Amino acid sequence: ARSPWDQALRDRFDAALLPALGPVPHDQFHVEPQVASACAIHSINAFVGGPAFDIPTFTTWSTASTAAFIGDDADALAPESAASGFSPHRVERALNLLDGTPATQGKDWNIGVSILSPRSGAAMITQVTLPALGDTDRLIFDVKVGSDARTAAGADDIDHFVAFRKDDQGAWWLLDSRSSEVHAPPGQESSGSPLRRQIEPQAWLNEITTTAHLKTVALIGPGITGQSLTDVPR
Amino acid sequence: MQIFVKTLTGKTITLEVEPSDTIENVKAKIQDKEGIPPDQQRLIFAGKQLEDGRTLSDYNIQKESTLHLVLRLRG
Repeated sequence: ARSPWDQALRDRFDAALLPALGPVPHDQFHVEPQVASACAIHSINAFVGGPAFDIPTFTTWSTASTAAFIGDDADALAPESAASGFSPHRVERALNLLDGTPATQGKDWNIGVSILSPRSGAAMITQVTLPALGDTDRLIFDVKVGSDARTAAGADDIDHFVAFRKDDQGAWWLLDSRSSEVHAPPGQESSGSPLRRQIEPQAWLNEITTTAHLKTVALIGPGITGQSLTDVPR
Repeated sequence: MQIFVKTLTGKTITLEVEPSDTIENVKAKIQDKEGIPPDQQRLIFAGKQLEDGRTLSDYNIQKESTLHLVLRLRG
C-alpha cells in the first residue's frame, strides 16, 4: 500500500508525545529552538503539538521522497536539507501523510498550500489577505523577506517557516523557532529563546509588509487551497 | 494533448496543452489549476530546466510526457 519511506514517517509520528496536540494555554505549546536551518521541522512540530519529527527522520524521508520524485535527475534540484531548508510542498505532503492516524482522528487534516507573489512589475507584496479561517486553529507560513537593514548589511533575503496555533482561549499565537522576528535586522542580539507571541496571523503579515519587504508567502494548513491567499482587501 | 506535471506534494497535475504552447503558457495553465504563481514555478523535463520563452515542441515534449515542478521557496 504505502511506500516504505512514507510508512517510516507515519510510524515516528505514531510514537511521538504530543502534549500540545489540542488547544492548550500558550505556555504549553511545543516550540523548539532552531537547529541549523530546520525551521520546517520545528514548524511542523509546533503545528502538530509535540516533537513529532526529529531532524534525522525528516531528512531521511525527504531524501527518499526526492529519489521517488525525480530519481537519477535529482542533481537538477537545489539542495534541500537541514542546512539549506525545504520547499513548502514537502511540508504539505508530510502533514497530509498524517491524516487518518490515531493522533489526527476527528481533526480537519486536509492540508493544502496557497502561494502569493508580487504583482507584475512590483518588487514586493503590498498586502496579504488571509481567507476566512472558520474554526482552523493551526497554520504554517513560509515567508521570504528583505528589508532596508538587510540591504544595508549586504545580507540575503530570509526564507523562513513559522507556525501559528490557537490557545484554549481562542487567541492566536505565533510560534517561531528563531528568537527574533523575520523582519528584524540580521545582526540583532537575542537570547536564543524561541518566539511565542500573541498575534493574529493577519496582523503578523500586515506587520511584515509594513516594516519590511515581503517577496513571497506560502500559507499551509487545513482547508487551505491554491486560491486561499489574495492581495486585495476583503 | 495531455501532459503530466509531478510535484513534491505527491499530486500529479494533468494539463491539456498543444505543442506550440510556450512554457509561459504552461505555467499559466498550472496557475489556473493549482494557483501557483508562474514566478514561483521552476519546470524541469528530463533534467533540463524549461525557459519561459520557448515552446513544448522546442524541448520535444509530446503527449503524455512527464514534467517536474518545484517551487523557488525553500524555507
